[PDB]
Amino acid sequence: MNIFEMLRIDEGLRLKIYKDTEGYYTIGIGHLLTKSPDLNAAKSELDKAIGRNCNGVITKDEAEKLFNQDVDAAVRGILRNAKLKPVYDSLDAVRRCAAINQVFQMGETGVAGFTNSLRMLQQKRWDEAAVNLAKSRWYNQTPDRAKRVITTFRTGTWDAYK
Ligand SMILES: CC(=O)OCc1ccccc1
Repeated sequence: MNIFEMLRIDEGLRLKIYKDTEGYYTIGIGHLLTKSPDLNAAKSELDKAIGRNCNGVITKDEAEKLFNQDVDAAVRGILRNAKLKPVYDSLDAVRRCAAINQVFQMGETGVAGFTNSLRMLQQKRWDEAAVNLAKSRWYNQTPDRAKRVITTFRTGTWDAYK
């Protein structure tokens, strides 16, 4: 188990434009296209991302290419974020995957909301951090995925992904 296998489980793989858990046009392995309700706007974003006229459909290879880019960008974003970097660097390799997973799903706009969770993680107060992480819109809207990610943060094992 590694970050790619973990996110592949959590995000799935679909080769046609679909709506994510929030109702947003998405493709591949959780590649968000746009928050616009206009399918044509999503199709434009897709064509730009792939570099050809896709008409809303991609190949598995193309999905995996976007996924490589998205994971890379998620990790690098963490390192470029003054709040996230020290916490990330304090973590072991398995808990780092939980961090990448959460950033991949949520982006960085809500980082400040997780200030207390982040502190508890840096302090290695794992059970306390897990309790705090669940007190969130994130947990309530995607509880089974959040439970897996939280178990990963709590234990530093892959038990939730088997
Ligand atoms: C806001 C958040 O919890 O993103 C995940 C994370 C967790 C620990 C270190 C870096 C990023």
